[PDB]
Amino acid sequence: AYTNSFTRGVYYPDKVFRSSVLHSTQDLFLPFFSNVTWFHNPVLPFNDGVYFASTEKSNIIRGWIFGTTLDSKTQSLLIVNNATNVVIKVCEFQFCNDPFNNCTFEYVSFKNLREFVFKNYFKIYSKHTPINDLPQGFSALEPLVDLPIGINITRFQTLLAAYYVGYLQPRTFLLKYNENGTITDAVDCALDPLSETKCTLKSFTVEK
Amino acid sequence: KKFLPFQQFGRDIADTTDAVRDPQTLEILDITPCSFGGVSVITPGTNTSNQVAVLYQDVNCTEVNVFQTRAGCLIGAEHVNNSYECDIPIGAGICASYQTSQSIIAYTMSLGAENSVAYSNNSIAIPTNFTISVTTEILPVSMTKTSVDCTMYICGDSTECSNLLL
Amino acid sequence: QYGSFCTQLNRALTGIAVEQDKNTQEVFAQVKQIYKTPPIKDFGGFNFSQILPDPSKPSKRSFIEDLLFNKVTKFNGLTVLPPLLTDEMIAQYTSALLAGTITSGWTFGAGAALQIPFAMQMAYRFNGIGVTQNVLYENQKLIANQFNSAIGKIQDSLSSTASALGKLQDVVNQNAQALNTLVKQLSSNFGAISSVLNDILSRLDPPEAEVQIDRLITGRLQSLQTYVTQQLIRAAEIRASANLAATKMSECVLGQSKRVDFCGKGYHLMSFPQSAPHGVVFLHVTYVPAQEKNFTTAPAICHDGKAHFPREGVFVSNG
Amino acid sequence: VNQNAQALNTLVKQLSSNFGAISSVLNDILSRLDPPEAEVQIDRLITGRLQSLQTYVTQQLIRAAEIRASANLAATKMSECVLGQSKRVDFCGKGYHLMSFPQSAPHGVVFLHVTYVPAQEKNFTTAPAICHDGKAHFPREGVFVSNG
Amino acid sequence: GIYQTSNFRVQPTESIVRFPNITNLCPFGEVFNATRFASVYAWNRKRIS
Ligand SMILES: *[C@@H]1O[C@H](CO)[C@@H](O[C@@H]2O[C@H](CO)[C@@H](O)[C@H](O)[C@H]2NC(C)=O)[C@H](O)[C@H]1NC(C)=O
Ligand SMILES: *[C@@H]1O[C@H](CO)[C@@H](O)[C@H](O)[C@H]1NC(C)=O
Ligand SMILES: *[C@@H]1O[C@H](CO)[C@@H](O)[C@H](O)[C@H]1NC(C)=O
Ligand SMILES: *[C@@H]1O[C@H](CO)[C@@H](O)[C@H](O)[C@H]1NC(C)=O
Ligand SMILES: *[C@@H]1O[C@H](CO)[C@@H](O)[C@H](O)[C@H]1NC(C)=O
Ligand SMILES: *[C@@H]1O[C@H](CO)[C@@H](O)[C@H](O)[C@H]1NC(C)=O
Repeated sequence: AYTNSFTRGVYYPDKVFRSSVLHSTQDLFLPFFSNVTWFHNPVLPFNDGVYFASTEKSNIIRGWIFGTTLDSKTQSLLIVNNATNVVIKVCEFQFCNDPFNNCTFEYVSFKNLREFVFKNYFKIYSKHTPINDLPQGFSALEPLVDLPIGINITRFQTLLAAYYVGYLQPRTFLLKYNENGTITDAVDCALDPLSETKCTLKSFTVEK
Repeated sequence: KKFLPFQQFGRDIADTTDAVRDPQTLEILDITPCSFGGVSVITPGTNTSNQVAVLYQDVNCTEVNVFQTRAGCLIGAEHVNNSYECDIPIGAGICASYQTSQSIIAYTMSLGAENSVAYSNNSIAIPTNFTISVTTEILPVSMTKTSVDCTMYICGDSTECSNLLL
Repeated sequence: QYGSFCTQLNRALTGIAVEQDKNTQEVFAQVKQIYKTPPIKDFGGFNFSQILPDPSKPSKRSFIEDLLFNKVTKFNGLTVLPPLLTDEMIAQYTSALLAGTITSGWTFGAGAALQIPFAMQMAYRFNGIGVTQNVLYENQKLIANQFNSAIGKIQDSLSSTASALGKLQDVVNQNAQALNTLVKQLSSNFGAISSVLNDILSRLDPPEAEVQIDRLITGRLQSLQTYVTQQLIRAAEIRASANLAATKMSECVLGQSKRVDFCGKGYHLMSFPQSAPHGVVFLHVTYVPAQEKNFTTAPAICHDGKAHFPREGVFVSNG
Repeated sequence: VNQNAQALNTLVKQLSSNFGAISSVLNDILSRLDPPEAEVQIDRLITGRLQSLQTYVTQQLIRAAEIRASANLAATKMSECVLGQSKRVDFCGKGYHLMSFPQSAPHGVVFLHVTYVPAQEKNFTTAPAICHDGKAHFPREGVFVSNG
Repeated sequence: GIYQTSNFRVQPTESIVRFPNITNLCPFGEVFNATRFASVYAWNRKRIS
């Protein structure tokens, strides 16, 4: 099934503070108003990078598996939440085809909307907010975690509820940095001719 | 400043770095660039003196008989209350001149003599007499008709360069 | 190794930078003396209080001048020099030219100033447009009310919007766009491996790094020669506008223009200069024909078969 | 003359600048090298020199477009201010304009503007109009004044 | 006149270099201060990253 992404999938694309400025940037961004694939289980392509969002009331989704094979033969990323702690590791794992060796990296520590950006080595950005099918709105995904792990990825899985997946693409986003340091609006310049105008002018209001 | 916890560098409008987070202790440090400016040698003709004043453009005098100005720090000119006409211009309302026992002096220039006019709802002034006067006015009209032969400029005395100029 | 180009750029910007004060001087400094009005205000009923100095401020700009100063709006070797005439010394000039206009007329342009009562100045002004002196005196309080109404509407116009001052806010914008574009060009590569100089100096050895910096220099030096060329052309537009303002302040303020459409719409009476940030504003005061009637007319009339023609004016038949 | 002479003297001095070539004199590049090595070195001097002429000629075009605006001003004064009596205040010298005399100069023109300037003045009491027979009178030309 | 002739410019007074404060070293004591070692037939291997 499918759902409109609306104005979501905006992440802080660098560790740089900027206030009261309209910073245009071109990188792996989620095309605005595109149709995210909608689920209430499967194995998915990763392409260049993934927006993953889930709406929950129940902590059903716990994490992810990533790689090219996803059935040993070479290294694969695993991320897992369980009880009191969260786990990250990159071994040449065997897995079930329905889950729910050379370990070069390892670590251990609806009413919720959770949102994540995964891109390549591997970087995690995210946001979490209360809600009460993906909501119309805007969010600023902060960088969380940097993994120097060197893993190739073309495919991925969810470890278990409503969740949504869409692929990031090399587009130009005009990001509005607010007061004491926060992203607060954006324009996807290729969206429509008024968005091409706002990115021509580098302005959120356009004169006659 | 209030960088978000993951933000390490601050940037301004023109892509200048305006601040940085210290990586050991979570304080945000304003960066101001090192002070620089033009040095201006305010002088009468050497046909009059070897005294020169110096203006350090846009700088607190500390970093350089001294006067702080809107233009920068002025050294070697005396700050004078008397407003004359301009002689050597400085900026931001200031001019300077060489005057009497003689030094360079620096002052807010006067715009000329003031005059409250004797206006009333009944009085007129009328000239009983006149001066004819002759005033020169000078206007330039033409340049030197210069002409530079590009080839003999760029590759003068060389076909072996001219073959590349084409 | 590129030689004198650096100096030639600072010489070219100094030609522009001196000229900006030569412009501001020749426009405003058209008078030898700082004229002042009396404390009395018997200007025939005309209420110049909105354009004359206001003493309540450290810089004594007028009511209309402070609308104009409100409606209009980094360290990479670039420096902004200050103007020689700071904006109070501009406002002393526009004070002097305006005060001398009200308590003098053209006579302070022609030499030493001669006072005249304001309703006799306008008597001549009207006579300067072929409307006989008595047309002022038979209508004087009406004329002062029309004038007071018109000056009122200027404040409401200038209070509403900045769109009238586009002629000045566009200059401030273009100069600020050229400064930003010149600074942003430091972050460009020009075919080098970084736009940062210490990267190139540290990451490479001199036989290689000195080619990577021939790239950045042959880019950067052309980034300046382009900016300075844009400034020299921009400045030659502004020079021609400073000389049009100096021409208007000579003919249109210090005199009475017979030049049609030169000094606003209408027949010209007089004009009042007001300063503005990096500019000047003229309030042109003009007589405009309003109500009218159709008449029969003839070029001449017969009496004793000899033909009569008017000394001044025209013949009309009411019917 | 100074602006043209500073523009020429800089254009000439730049012939002696290297632009990164092994000599700023072309005959040194030609005498010390073979053509395969010369074309790398001469292109430096061409790329530089050509930027030095593009610069100089841009200055002369901008400049000449100022001298043109001074020549058209002189042609407007020599029309209205010599060949006439222009009523345009301060255009034709300070004063009221009577006449002017053109004189030539090297690369220019000079006007002797002749102007009537008001000089010795007295205060008078004045009135905009006068009464005599209940009808009100105004001057044909000039003003009413009281000698005291 | 008022000839502009050179640029004043404050020099750097001293160098500063800043990085995060020391934590998360490699476990060298569990190799060099160990209580047990391999036979030369069967060398231990440990990954440092
Ligand atoms: C001239 O007109 C101005 C308004 O344009 C008058 O100034 C205002 O006067 C009223 C009283 O009539 C005050 O309440 C306002 O506060 C004044 N405004 C300002 C900006 O000061 C002025 O009094 C008039 N003068 C004459 C002689 O008529
Ligand atoms: C979480 O799962 C891991 C296995 O991946 C296990 O070793 C760990 O003990 C579990 N956490 C807790 C708190 O038991
Ligand atoms: C990653 O996977 C692709 C197959 O889609 C392969 O062509 C590429 O060489 C791989 N790169 C690395 C670094 O493993
Ligand atoms: C100095 O000025 C005098 C005039 O007072 C002049 O005669 C002399 O030639 C000048 N000398 C120089 C070197 O300028
Ligand atoms: C005009 O009157 C003023 C006094 O208000 C006086 O000072 C001035 O000298 C008088 N002018 C003439 C020409 O008499
Ligand atoms: C422990 O081993 C380390 C090896 O890095 C050495 O530096 C340290 O001095 C040792 N200390 C003792 C008590 O053996």
